[PDB]
Amino acid sequence: AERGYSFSLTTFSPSGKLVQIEYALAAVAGGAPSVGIKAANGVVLATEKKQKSILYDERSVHKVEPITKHIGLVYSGMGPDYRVLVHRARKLAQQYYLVYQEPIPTAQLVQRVASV
Amino acid sequence: RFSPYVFNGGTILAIAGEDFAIVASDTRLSEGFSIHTRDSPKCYKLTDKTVIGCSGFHGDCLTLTKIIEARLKMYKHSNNKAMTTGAIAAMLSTILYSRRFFPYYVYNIIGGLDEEGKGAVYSFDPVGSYQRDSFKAGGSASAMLQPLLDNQVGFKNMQNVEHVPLSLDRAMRLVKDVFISAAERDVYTGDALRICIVTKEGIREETVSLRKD
Amino acid sequence: TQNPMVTGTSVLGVKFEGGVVIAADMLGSYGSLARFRNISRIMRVNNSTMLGASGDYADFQYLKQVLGQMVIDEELLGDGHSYSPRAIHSWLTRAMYSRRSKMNPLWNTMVIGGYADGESFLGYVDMLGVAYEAPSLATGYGAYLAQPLLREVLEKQPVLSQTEARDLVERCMRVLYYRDARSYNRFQIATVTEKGVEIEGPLSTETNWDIAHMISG
Amino acid sequence: TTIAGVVYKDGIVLGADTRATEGMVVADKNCSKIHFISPNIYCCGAGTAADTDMTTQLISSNLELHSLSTGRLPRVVTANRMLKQMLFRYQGYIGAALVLGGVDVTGPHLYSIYPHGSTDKLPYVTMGSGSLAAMAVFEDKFRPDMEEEEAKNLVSEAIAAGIFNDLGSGSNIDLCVISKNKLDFLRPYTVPNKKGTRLGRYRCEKGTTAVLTEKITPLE
Amino acid sequence: TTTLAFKFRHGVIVAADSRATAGAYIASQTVKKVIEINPYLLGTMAGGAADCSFWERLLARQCRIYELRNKERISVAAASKLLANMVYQYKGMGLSMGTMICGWDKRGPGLYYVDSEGNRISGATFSVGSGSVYAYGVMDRGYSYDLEVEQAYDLARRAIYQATYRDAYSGGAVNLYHVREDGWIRVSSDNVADLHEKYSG
Amino acid sequence: SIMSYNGGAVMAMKGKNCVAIAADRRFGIQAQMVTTDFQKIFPMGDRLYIGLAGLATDVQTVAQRLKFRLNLYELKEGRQIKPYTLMSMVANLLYEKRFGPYYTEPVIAGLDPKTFKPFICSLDLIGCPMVTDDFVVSGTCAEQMYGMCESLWEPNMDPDHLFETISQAMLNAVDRDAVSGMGVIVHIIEKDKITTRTLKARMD
Amino acid sequence: SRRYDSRTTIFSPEGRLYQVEYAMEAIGHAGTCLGILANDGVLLAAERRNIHKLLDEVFFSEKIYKLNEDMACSVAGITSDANVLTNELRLIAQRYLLQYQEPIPCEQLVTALCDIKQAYTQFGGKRPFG
Amino acid sequence: TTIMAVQFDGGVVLGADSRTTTGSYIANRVTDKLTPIHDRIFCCRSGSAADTQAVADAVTYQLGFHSIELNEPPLVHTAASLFKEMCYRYREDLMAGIIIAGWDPQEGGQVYSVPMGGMMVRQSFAIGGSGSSYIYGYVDATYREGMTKEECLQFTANALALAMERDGSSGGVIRLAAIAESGVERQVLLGDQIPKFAV
Amino acid sequence: MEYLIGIQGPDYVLVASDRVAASNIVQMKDDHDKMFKMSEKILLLCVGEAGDTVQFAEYIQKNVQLYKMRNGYELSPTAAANFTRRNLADCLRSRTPYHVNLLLAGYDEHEGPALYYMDYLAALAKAPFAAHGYGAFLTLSILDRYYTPTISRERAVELLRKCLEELQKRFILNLPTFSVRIIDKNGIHDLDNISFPKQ
Amino acid sequence: NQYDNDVTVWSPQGRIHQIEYAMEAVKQGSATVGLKSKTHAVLVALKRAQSELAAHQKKILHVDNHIGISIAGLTADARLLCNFMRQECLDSRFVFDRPLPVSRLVSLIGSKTQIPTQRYGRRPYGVGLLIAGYDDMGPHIFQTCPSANYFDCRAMSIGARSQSARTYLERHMSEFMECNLNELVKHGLRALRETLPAEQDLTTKNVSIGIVGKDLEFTIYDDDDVSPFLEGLEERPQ
Repeated sequence: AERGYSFSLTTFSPSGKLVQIEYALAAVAGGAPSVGIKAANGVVLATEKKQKSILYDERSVHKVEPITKHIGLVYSGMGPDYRVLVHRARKLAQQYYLVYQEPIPTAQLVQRVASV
Repeated sequence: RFSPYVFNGGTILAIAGEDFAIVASDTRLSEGFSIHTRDSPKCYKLTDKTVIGCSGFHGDCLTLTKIIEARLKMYKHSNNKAMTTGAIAAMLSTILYSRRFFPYYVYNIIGGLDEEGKGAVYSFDPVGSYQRDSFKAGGSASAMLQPLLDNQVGFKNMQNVEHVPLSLDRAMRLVKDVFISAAERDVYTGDALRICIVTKEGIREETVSLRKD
Repeated sequence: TQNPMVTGTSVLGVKFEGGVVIAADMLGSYGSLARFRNISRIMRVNNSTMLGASGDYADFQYLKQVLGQMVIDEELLGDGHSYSPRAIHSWLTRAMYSRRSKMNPLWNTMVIGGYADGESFLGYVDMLGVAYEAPSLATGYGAYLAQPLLREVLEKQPVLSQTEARDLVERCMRVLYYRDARSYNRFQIATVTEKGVEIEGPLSTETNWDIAHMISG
Repeated sequence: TTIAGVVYKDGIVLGADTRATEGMVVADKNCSKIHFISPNIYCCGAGTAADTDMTTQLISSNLELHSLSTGRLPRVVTANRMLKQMLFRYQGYIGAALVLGGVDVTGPHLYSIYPHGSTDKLPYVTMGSGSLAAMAVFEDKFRPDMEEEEAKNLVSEAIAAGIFNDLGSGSNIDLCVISKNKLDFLRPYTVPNKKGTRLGRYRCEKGTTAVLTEKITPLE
Repeated sequence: TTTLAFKFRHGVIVAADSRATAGAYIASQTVKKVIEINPYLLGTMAGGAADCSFWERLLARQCRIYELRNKERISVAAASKLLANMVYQYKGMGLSMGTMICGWDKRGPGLYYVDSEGNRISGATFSVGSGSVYAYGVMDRGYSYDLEVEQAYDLARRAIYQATYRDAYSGGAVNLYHVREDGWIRVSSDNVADLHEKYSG
Repeated sequence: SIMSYNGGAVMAMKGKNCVAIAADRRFGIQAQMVTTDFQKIFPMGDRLYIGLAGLATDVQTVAQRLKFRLNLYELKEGRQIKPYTLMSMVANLLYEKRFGPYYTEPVIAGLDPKTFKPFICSLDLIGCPMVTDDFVVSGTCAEQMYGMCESLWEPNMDPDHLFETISQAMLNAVDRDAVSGMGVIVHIIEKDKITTRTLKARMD
Repeated sequence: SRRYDSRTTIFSPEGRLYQVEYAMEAIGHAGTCLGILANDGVLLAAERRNIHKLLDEVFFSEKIYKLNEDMACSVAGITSDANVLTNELRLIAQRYLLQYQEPIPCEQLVTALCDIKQAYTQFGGKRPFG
Repeated sequence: TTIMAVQFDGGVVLGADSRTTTGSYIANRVTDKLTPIHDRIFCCRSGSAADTQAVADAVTYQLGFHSIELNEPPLVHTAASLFKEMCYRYREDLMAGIIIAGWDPQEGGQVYSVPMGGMMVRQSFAIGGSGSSYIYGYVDATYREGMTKEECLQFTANALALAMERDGSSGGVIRLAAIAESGVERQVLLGDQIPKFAV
Repeated sequence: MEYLIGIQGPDYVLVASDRVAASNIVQMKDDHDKMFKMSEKILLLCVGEAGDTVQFAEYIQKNVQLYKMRNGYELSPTAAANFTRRNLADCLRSRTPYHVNLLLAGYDEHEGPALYYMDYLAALAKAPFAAHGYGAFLTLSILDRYYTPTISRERAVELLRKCLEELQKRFILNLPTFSVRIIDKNGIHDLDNISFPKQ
Repeated sequence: NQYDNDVTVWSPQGRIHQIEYAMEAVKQGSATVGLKSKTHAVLVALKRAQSELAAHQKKILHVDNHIGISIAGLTADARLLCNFMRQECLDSRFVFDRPLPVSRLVSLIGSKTQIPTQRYGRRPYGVGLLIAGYDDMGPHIFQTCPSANYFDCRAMSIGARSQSARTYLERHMSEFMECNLNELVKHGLRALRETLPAEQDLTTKNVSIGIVGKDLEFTIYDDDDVSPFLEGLEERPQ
């Protein structure tokens, strides 16, 4: 079968840049527009849904997911990579909720999702 | 609940002459109160000048024979010679000791000619220790046979006697007697008797008949 | 297997001239209750070996899978070798002996008779890795009831005829059925000659209770 | 502990007492024996207090994570498998004994889960120390299908026989009513008995007791 | 099984009986009890026979590896602390092993006592085994630090002879060894039957 | 059990804007008393005390392995710990050792940093949370203190009445137990200050 | 496979480590960050590299982390890597506290991190911490 | 508990009773011990209530996965061999009397007994549980080779009716199930439908 | 069992042990020292199980001398005392538990003298004076009688003569001599052995 | 040229280079012949010396008491595959109490040398074997390659300038079935004498003979046990 590679593909260049992250940010900038606006008693996350016929069923997928009773996500970029992070977040939230019996604060969840 | 040993009797014996090595054991393999079979020598020829005698729990004799008979070949391929008796005795000790926390249950009497061309006998316990002797009996009748060799071959507690070495003729007729006398009083000795003489010319085997009771 | 559950009893075997013959009653008993009235405690291992099991019946079926697949695998190569009786017998020794070092034993005793190269052969295998060839065998409670009749006859003459053996074994089954509490009336005789392995179906034994009127008088 | 459940035509009524004993001494006089699993699946826990608490929370998380992903209500069947196969993988040292009720998109179900992983689907169950007292009151006054108010009255009256006739059961009775459209988690619902009032002032004041040191520390 | 060892001005005296039993029955009356580890360390053997043979022999392998790497004989102090660590990993597994490492060092004659239970004590007198209590007596009345080499051979015989005479699991021949500064020399091999006719009259 | 091997008492008690947690001091190896001062109350931030009685080893492991989780939580997050969470956090730590448990039983006294709501609770040696509003006790004299506090308590007390009650409630419950006593210390926590008085007990 | 290997843990013909040398240049772009010792305390100054009108501040500092009760540090370089190193520091300094039951000495806290930064440049074939 | 499976020509007739004792307190008096393993293969769980449930589920998991990979209605002998493998590996932990019987499209009705040890053997009629002891005569005299589906549904009723009068761990209602090529005809006998032998 | 005793003056720590290594009824050695210098200012007296003490003293002594060389400034006694307890508590729940009893006496420059007590369960606790072994029961009474917080090195050896002279009279073990050491701001000085002439 | 750096890459032509090459390691090795009869199998190998003061490397390695081999390739690999066979034949004595029949032994070498011609960055074993064994089907010869194939032969030769032998053996393949033991070895030598330069001949210091028969456990002959076979040998004239 296989073992897996062991050597990082993100590497420094003579510039002092991590070229792979620079490119993955250009994928981000191809994605569907998304805006975010903190109010003074709520947050609004709106997003341009994707479709390109009338055959798609525009209620079978969601670009605005709930992570917890008090959390939300939208994204901009590759749609497969979004279902992976939404799913590692929902589990992080459940380990946090399983140890402190308390919904995970939002500063916390972003700081862990980021470390993945 | 489950008991991984049983005691299958069998008596083994060995005398080291001066150019010959006897190794002689009954053949009765018995368990409990039945007699499983009447023939089943306790003597396995290893080299051309080395017999080993296993006696005790017969499940372990078979394993411990095939293990030695393998680490005997294995040695020969790497060193291009056969092992000496002096070596097998050392090697067998390690094997035995390898299982120090579920031990073999085998009393081993190795007899053969070391290098000089003299009788040598080595006695093992179950967990693997050995000295070199001039005669040792082991097994079930080990307590019957050990005093008749201390006397005839060791001359212990005697005085005003010769000490002329042990003749190949006085040995065999000595063995045949002590076994006929252990078959009267011990219930695990009988049926037949392999005497293995080991001279410098190979290994003969002589079969004698004991009482089948 | 620490405790046996369903368990068969006793396996006779005796050599003769050009073949070996095994017997065994067809009862598997679960305590005192004689519960599975038609199990077979004879196996046919290839076409020149057979195998009678006493002991835990569930563990006997666990060899019957291993020997099966371990025999098929020689005949797939079809290279002109087999497993002898002398081999299959060794191989079971190692089978038991190793299960006996995990403190987790197969609970069978086994008679493995075969016929290869004009020579008969009749082995025995304990749940401890005891093993040995003799000219007559009897596992379990036949070790004290059939064994003395099979061994009495093989002192007179060590040779037997196909007709002397199958009579001698049908006359030792009568002894178990009288004096052993787990025996049954229907047993199977299996035989190897050089024509193969023939297994006779359920055979009855006719007993006399003529001594049921001498208890008073 | 006595816990009890009943299926009536609309949904479930889970009943618990509230006394939890550390031996022959009452440790808590108010002890929530009814645990939230999901928004439509409550669960009573008897047996080792510390086991059910940490068993039920563990299922709740494998089940509130399993609800986001399907995007619909979780079923009572699913809680009944996760509980059953988690307990069977611990060979019965997890001493939880559960009454897992819930109202589904397939009618209300009710389950018993025993320590070893045996699950039994009945129309009314009892668990815990006084359970047998309860099961007496059901085996007399149970009719299949009944008003919303006959169930509440029945299940309290069963926890009641638990309370008066068994030790380790006592103090308040908790009911939980699950229906396909509401969820009336009452706590308490009956105070079957309350301790009386002291007949004096046995406490004192102003320097009852000696001191040896006083260190005061201010904060911000 | 009675071994004793005492360190005096001209080295170390190791003394050992040789009867080894298998119950009430006496298996052999010649079992060497002193183990020629090197040609400059002596071991003894007073717990199980298997176990002291196997570990002391395994120590001899270690101390001959140690010799080749470092290019200097290994200390007696060092070879006892090596044999302690091997055996402390089987604590409670059921070994028996009453050994004594004797040798000559850079710090003179030294003598250590190692146990199955993880003891590692230098001293000047030891006795280990079934008879050990009988030896400590006769040995500690005649023992000095300053003896002649002819008195010390006699004291050791006399103190093993007195241990076999009271004790049942002690007997046979009396082996005697002398660790001098260059290497040990097998002094003598007596017998209890002959020491009985020299000391009675 | 083997939670008797050392002995110990703790006791928390709610006021009406204050909370007081009291403990005995005596580290003894069976019957023999070794030291007269051995702290069973630890600060866990301000206005939050965990009291650990029982086996003197785990009293010290569980206050060290609980400080390590707590500090690594007041840094990683800037908030300061809530008294309801320090209960759930020390529940999980015990239940982590489910088989072959610790032999302490936490008592947590404290005020909510964002208000001053009082909060107490005990736990079983395996980690079951029990929030009460009267008082919580743990130790080898548990049954002594249950009876003593059930009739010596009032639903509302000021900082001077509380310290009166728990004092005269600890002294008499711990004197009726062999393996406790020889010095009681009492913290009492207001929103303003943390007063800590030692009572004069019988040194026998 | 071998074609796609970068070989980040290997010497140059010249006697350098190219990845560790580039990582320096990546630090020459981060925000300025200076520190001054005194006799009466010590202070870190760092300029906010990211500033904007919409950007918010929620945390006491966006570059200063508290590693202990007695120690803080400021980072510079790849912000993502900085969320990793500052979490190992905190965990190191509590693991010190859990044994010796003291606050960890200032010098040790650093070397203990520099065993981790140094490991990555010598084996494993990961890119170093910038 | 008592469970029973008989073999006639079209198919098989299972019969159990409902009562899970836990010592001398009865826990559930209407238990379903005729578990569908597939579409026409039933198992009768007896012995430890929690062990059997685990095993049954585990065999359904494998057997249903196994039938979709072949696109064939699995054999009865297959769903037997899977209980056999299961109960023999874990013959230390478990303690499970099973009775797999179902209708096969190419061997008829079959009944396989799998008793505590992990043995496996095919049988004309099998019988198991704790109350089975008390009806080995009645079931050995009254059974005769060759029956109709209407002589069997009355046979097991009578058997399980005797086994409930005498055993203490049996009682409640009787559940039968006839499995034929047609389908499965589950019925319940309660009250007076349960045959009576009082004397 | 054997015997340790420490007395923490106001500027020094006075420790004493016995010098016996007994196995069975005989004394193998009589000059057998139980103090293990872990630094310039830290004594660790062990005692208890035969094997564990020698392993568990070498193991602590070799992480305190490591820590002095890696960094440059030896541990406090407060540090080293908690470092031992940790190791001894973590081996409490595993295959190999170290059944030892300890005294860690040391003299810090800034926090003065300190004398710690360790049950074999690993319950640490600072004290002003402690004892181990069965001899603890006889002397802890004599220290209470006469020990005050301010007490000169002279009066302390005079107080320790009483404790070790009690053991001669009432105790049943032989204990002929006692090694004495004392820790202060200069380091570890050996005083003369308190000894009892039986010749 | 890029398809030669792994066993893992195929070539556009439909071969694998790394497996082709390995077999050139065999043609660097020292000539060796093997033929059979119907009662004996014989391995005749031409040893070689790399100096004037030096012994000759052993070509015939003893495996079991009815199996010999003759290597040709890297010797370090030949003793890695010899220890595995010695281990396979001690596994059979110990379990079945019989000699491992050769056909089922060559099938294990086949399963173990196949593996590393299909995993990354591992290589094929750079050694070819001739396996002379005798069991319950009479005599056998088996040629093994680094590719992992193998063959049942009636008379094979490998090594350097082996082709010269293969023709000699292919003209006389009819006569082999009727030879007595000493007549067979003559053929083997006469075939092995066609692999030398024309200037030198077979001596006693660079020939190795291995005989296995129906009643004769596999032996090896060197130095002066080889003289009873070179003496009597035909002269090879040019």
